[PDB]
Amino acid sequence: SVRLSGYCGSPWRVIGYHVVVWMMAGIPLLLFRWKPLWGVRLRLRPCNLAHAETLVIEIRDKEDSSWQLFTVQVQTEAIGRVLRYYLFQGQRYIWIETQQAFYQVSLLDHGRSCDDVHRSRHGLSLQDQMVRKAIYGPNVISIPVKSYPQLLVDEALNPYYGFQAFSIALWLADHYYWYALCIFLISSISICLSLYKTRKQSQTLRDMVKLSMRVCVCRPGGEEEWVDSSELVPGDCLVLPQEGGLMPCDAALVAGECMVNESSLTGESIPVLKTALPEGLGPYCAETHRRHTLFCGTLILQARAYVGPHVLAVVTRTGFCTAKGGLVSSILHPRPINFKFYKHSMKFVAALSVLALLGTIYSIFILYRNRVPLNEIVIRALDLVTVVVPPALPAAMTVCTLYAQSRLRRQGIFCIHPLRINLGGKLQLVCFDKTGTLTEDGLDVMGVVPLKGQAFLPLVPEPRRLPVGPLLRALATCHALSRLQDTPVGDPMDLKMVESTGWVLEGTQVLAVMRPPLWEPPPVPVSVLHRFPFSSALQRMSVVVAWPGATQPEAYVKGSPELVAGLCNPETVPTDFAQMLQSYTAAGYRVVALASKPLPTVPSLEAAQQLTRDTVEGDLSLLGLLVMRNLLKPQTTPVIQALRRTRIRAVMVTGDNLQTAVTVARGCGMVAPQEHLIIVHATHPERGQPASLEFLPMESPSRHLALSGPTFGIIVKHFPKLLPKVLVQGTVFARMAPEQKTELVCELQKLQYCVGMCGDGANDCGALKAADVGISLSQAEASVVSPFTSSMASIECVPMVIREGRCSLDTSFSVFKYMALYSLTQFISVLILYTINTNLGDLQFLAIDLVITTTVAVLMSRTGPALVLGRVRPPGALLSVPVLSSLLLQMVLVTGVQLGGYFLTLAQPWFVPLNRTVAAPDNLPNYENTVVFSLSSFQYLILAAAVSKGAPFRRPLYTNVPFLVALALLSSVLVGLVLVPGLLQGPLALRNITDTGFKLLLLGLVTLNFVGAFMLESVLDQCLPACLRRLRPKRASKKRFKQLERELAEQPWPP
Ligand SMILES: *[C@@H]1O[C@H](CO)[C@@H](O[C@@H]2O[C@H](CO)[C@@H](O)[C@H](O)[C@H]2NC(C)=O)[C@H](O)[C@H]1NC(C)=O
Ligand code: BEF
Ligand SMILES: [Mg+2]
Repeated sequence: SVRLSGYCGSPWRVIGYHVVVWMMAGIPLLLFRWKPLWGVRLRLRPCNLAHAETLVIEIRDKEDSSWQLFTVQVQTEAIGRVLRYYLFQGQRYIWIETQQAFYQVSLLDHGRSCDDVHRSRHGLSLQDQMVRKAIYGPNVISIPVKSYPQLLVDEALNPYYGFQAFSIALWLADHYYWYALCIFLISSISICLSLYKTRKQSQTLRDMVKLSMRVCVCRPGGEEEWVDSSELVPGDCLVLPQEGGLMPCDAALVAGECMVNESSLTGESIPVLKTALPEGLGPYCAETHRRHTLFCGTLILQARAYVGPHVLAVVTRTGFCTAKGGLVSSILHPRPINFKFYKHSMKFVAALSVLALLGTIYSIFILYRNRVPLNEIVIRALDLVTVVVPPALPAAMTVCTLYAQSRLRRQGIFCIHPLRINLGGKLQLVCFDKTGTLTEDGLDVMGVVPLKGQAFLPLVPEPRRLPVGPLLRALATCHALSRLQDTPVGDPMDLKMVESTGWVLEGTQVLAVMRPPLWEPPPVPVSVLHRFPFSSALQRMSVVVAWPGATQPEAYVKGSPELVAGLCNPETVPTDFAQMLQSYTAAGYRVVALASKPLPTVPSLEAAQQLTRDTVEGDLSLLGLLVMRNLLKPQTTPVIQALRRTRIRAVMVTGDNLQTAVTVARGCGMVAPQEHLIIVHATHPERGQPASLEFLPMESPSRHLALSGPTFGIIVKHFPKLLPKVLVQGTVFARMAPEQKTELVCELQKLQYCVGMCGDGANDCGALKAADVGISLSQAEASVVSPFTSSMASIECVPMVIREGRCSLDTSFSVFKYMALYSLTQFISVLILYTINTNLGDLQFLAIDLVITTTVAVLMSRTGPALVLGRVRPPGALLSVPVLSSLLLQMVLVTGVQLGGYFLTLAQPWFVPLNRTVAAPDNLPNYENTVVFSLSSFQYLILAAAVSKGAPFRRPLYTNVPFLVALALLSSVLVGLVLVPGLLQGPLALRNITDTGFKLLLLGLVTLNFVGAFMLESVLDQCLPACLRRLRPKRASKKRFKQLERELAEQPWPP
């Protein structure tokens, strides 16, 4: 369905439109452009696809008419005859000239036969390499880093900077130099900050998504160790490192076995066994099989070759085509951030432009009736447009976020993109990773069972509360420990077990001498007669152990429960061993087994110690079992309950097993004991029968759902109507692929849920960018992509960023309300003066613009977040009855007092009118200017104090002493100005008033409007929402998640 079109034109015609916009640089274009789509469509000069140096791709969703617009450069390269390559949306769409056909990177994706992959065990020197490299492109992730000119162009293409620049020109023209310099300086430094941040962001990501590992190849001639880095071709075969080898390219393993750490994919420290592709004739690609594939970014811990000379793999995916490349494409090209407040602030500024344009018509007529010069009419009419749309408005709202950023830093949460703190305020749902976020990134021994009798014994809770005997020794001598500088090294679970015991690790074959903690209530510090390894097939290690007791030594063994019991004799094995095994596995806890065979072998003799491995691992007694598991964290259980009390929904998005995810979720408090969990599983589609959504009730001592990654896939692909019902009710998503996690967050925010994500890192990076609020608990990798970063490795950050966000959103509303009110009060005063051939003089505008507004705007933004989180959430709607009625009624009182002041001044018998002939600036002192200025001066001070509500989301206003001190000092200067004959009246060009009565009446009008303003906010706060409930009590939200919740409450989904 993509709309792909070719392009060419006359060079003079392209230069002509370059004269129209490229000379302009676009900044006038958008100043004259609502949106570029109309311009974009045919700005470019069209042709056939071949002629096209740039190809317009307009991708349509047929169902929703989602006609997204793109324009993409044509790559021309010679293999030996030029082939046409198009780098669309990152990925390579390859055009064959002969068939006039666009083809994707899935060139051979179909017909990747299991046997065919097996056949390609050797790759040709040049004749395959060069052509394959040309067709598929190079094996590296090449993110282009944008130049400061290109960045400056697109940042400066924002319309508000263009309005600020126009504003700067009119200020410069009308001699308003001081304030203009402040506006210019604030603008310029914000642009510099923005460009630096955007470059730095790209620079670290480009650095981070790069790997320079010198590697071998399997060309039949060419097998040179470290032959190349990025030169790998998708078809090529490779030899692996024997130990500790990071995988550069996604490749199927042709022969040998491997043990690999899939940290990138599963978020697991444990290894995964990898086996050779099993020989088959069908279209048996490694992708679908998913056991015979080494995915890119993963570490090979151990490589082993037995059936051939060395381990062998064939490449499958390279560069942007690999899954890691999919994640890089996911973090790039990001979905635009859509918020109600942000659009509504722009819409309110649009309404101000209409009101300003209407204002200019009144200004132009009244100035012509006033009979001013032609030049004056253009300057003063445009000046009024700059008053109605306040040019410092963006800078004001930044001050709110700038304070919160600093507060968060002191608590230890580090924040790039300060504006995103506000998004925190509106979070309804927060997603959480399990391993490293909510569950401690490590396995700890829950306990061991003794097996004193033939039947199993009750479990021992604490290994530190040790009983001396064969179990004590079995823990001591069952170890795979290496040597570092007074430090243990090897399998972390085995390393943990040696610490659990309290033992210390320091004959001709004796290694790693084993000692007690040296506390006494017979400690018998033990030695190892022989040691036999943990082979992947074996699933077990047998360690023969000699005590200093003058007794013949016995073999003590550790392994998997199945294998250990299978090798153990059935008389020794318990009857319910399998049932206990089943209980711990199904419960999700790890099951490991300890067993022993007495050895007729002589002490200290190498010959006697040496045996056949299977001879040593022959017929054994079951010594007992060991159980280890993740322990949640200290702070996890508290926070999740507080999130539940707040009614901010909690979702577990993990890469682990479903059964494990359930038990952590139950312990965590994602699902309460009274609450009911339903397992939802759906099979793959068949020609014979459709894919069946099998819903299973899960019994246990707000009914919600549990998914697997495959099941989630089957719901999105084969049940699109039901997916909404699953997303609004699902609480635990298990075995989720790194891409699938981002698609969950994308589909959640499609339903009009605001979405946050908490992440350990490297599996969740895609989501951390994709989510509205992304908090990385790692200092590594995730930090680069994540909007926010924490140092505490805890869910504890989420409460703090919620609280700060709620406060900052409330502060941002108040600062907007004030700046809008400030705009309109100056518009009311300047209109009333303009009719009389007067205007608020220069340095009277400056005082208002700098010392009153910038002080109160930057001191009302200081208020800290409220101590307790509450069920009620801040409003999102800047275009709402509550805000608009507040602005309207406050402005009616503002207008009323100012007009009341004027007509009162006119009435008094000492009153004298002005010249009304010479210009508004030339009449420097006048009673009308003095009374308008004096009354207006206080109203800016008053409004700032009233609009700040404080308590439910922020600290109490009476706590914020500097704002009250600043208000008091500014109140003292303004009351001083009117009451005293002014030393400062000379600078501001005011007229001192003899009549104390009239001065006290003018204070009378001010003190009235203070009480009026402070009351009316309280009246609307306590009445207007209640009065709305009377008008409509059943106003259901357009938010789709709310509608689906209402629907589910009426008709419940499969009960
Ligand atoms: C407003 O100011 C103007 C300018 O000072 C006044 O007009 C001047 O009046 C004096 C007489 O004292 C003449 O010498 C000037 O020639 C006049 N100038 C102009 C430009 O006409 C005007 O009288 C003042 N308005 C009022 C009501 O007194
Ligand atoms: F490592 Be997490 F549980 F996806
Ligand atoms: Mg994890």
